[PDB]
Formats: sequence, structure tokens, C-alpha cells
Amino acid sequence: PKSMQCKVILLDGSEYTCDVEKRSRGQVLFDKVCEHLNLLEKDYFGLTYRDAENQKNWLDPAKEIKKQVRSGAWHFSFNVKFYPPDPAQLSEDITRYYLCLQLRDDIVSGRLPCSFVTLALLGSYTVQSELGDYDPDECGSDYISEFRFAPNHTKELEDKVIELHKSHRGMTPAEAEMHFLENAKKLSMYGVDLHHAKDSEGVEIMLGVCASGLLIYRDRLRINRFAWPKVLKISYKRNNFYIKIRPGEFEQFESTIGFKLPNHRAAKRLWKVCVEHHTFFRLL
Ligand SMILES: Cc1c(Cl)cccc1NC(=O)[C@@H]1CCCO1
Repeated sequence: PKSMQCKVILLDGSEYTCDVEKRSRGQVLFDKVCEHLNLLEKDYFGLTYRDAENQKNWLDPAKEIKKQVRSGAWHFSFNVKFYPPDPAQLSEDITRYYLCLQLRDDIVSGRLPCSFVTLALLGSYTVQSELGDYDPDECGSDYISEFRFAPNHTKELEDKVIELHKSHRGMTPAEAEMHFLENAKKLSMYGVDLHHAKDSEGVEIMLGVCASGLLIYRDRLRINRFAWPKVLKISYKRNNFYIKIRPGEFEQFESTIGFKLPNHRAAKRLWKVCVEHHTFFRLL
């Protein structure tokens, strides 16, 4: 049995190294990572890898790792794949814990835009979770938390995190993680996987995939949303991604909206994440 060294960036930024037989399917590595993390609610999570075009791909647990990573390194990230619309219903605190680590990265990276006040509030909950109750001994007027809270840090933001931290006295890590998630779940880009595309006129858009449906971001005005119940079916062919939308009652025929993706692999990738979200959130 020939075994391959696997490296996995965990959500705390640490690197986990393990081995799998070279012929292993993605599920084998995923199960090893989840056992290491003491994670039982595995369905929300997955491993990503970077293809030869440097695009993020989900490692398919059903297929050989080698037939996915192909010419690239056996280097992976552990990530939230399906963001729960209601994290309060997750059965385990440890699940909510990893969801918080993913969301913190979503915020710092800028993938999850956030108001000044909401950056401070989320930050205050993270601090309550990681440090416990406010202590003025590790917070002079000039205090600068080691915690990354935002894509751009200001002293005003650092001061607001501290002021809000003061109000959370007695709050346990589990409680602060729950408060974190009840706020984060309401942000407009929460759980939205964005894909660059052009519409049929060739205009640059973004297609969002999430629990509630598809979003077409033309700009900020007339965002255009298709709830899963409105979507009749989905397909790719070559560079193209097609969405069939139900007719209104007594409208006779479904409509087709077509998009141009950068390449065929981008079209398939989008198709696949749409199918996966549709199955997951039709059921959940
Ligand atoms: C996968 C899917 C999503 Cl994502 C959303 C709505 C419908 C479907 N189904 C299909 O596209 C086809 C046609 C019937 C069976 O599969």
C-alpha cells in the first residue's frame, strides 16, 4: 500500500499532516480530518484544493483524490461547505465553534461584507469566547487586540470591540459563539458562494449560490433572486450555465436565462455547487 502525505489548513490557521493510500477517495481524508477535530456534524463541511488554474474546488468525497488533485500537491483546506440558515439548530457546540472560525475568515478576507458596528459586535463576541470577561489589565487606552476582526482595522474599531466586550461579562464561549452566529446569519452575503459570469448581453455579473436559492448581482440595484422552488432545472454545456425558471400560474412556458463563464471547468464547478446546495437545502 503506497501512502501519500496530505497537508490540511485547519480553520485556526494550523497545518494538519496525515497519510492516505494513494488510491483513497476524498471521504477517507475528510473522515481523518473530522476525527482530529472531534467533529460529528460533518455534513456542513468539506475539503477544498487549488487546481492548476489556482481555482478553489471542493474535494468530492466519492472520487479518488488523485483524479481531482491530478498534477497538483496534496494540499487542502478544511471549510464550511453548507452554511446553516439557523445555526441554533446545529446539535453540537463544537460544530458552531468551527462555523465561527470559518465566518471570522470570511469577514477578515472581505468575502463577507459587514458594517462597522457589526464588525465590532462580532469581534466583541470572539474576544468574549477566546479571553472570557473584559479585563482592563490587558486593555490600556492604546489597546490593539491580536484578533483579526475585519479586512481593514482602525483604532475606532478596536475601541468599539472593547466597549461591546465590557457588556458580555459572565458569557461563556458557547453563548458568545451562539450570539456571534445569530448576528452573522443575518448578513446579506452569509453563506453566499460567488461565481464571476457574463449574462446573455455579455455584461459582467456575479452568480451567488446559497441555502435559499440563486442570486444574480447585476450591481446593488435589482439584485434578482430565484428561490429553489422557482428553479425548474440547471445545466452546463461548454462555457455556458443555463437556469430554467418556472412560469407564473397560467404563464404557459418556463423561461431560460443563460450565462457565459470564463471556461468549461468554471461552468461545471458552478453547476456542481448549485446541485449540491439544491439537494442539501431542499432536504434540510
Ligand atoms: C439539480 C437541480 C437544481 Cl440544482 C435545481 C432545480 C432542479 C434541479 N434538477 C435538474 O437540474 C435536473 C432536471 C430534473 C432532474 O435533474
